[PDB]
Amino acid sequence: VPLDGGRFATSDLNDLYRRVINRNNRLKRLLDLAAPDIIVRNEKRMLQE
Amino acid sequence: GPEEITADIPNVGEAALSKLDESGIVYIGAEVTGGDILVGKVTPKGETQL
Repeated sequence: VPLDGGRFATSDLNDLYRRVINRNNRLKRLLDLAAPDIIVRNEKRMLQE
Repeated sequence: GPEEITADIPNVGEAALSKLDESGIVYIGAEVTGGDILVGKVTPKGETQL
């Protein structure tokens, strides 16, 4: 929801699923790029977190 | 926004102002009941909503 003035009074539910997906799309990107193991796997670390 | 007491008072007519003098403040011995207004308080609104 918008805040009077020009800001946002949002419940972090969004700011976590956004994270679940920012990281998620970046992960699929990192695989089309075919980056080395431990790096894209460190990405799956961030996916499970 | 710098607040002013009463000044601009919408959502009512002049019936409520029968006890809200030339200052928009309640009388010197009124019979306020139910849901009337004691003193007028003004506050600004918002960018995103206009």
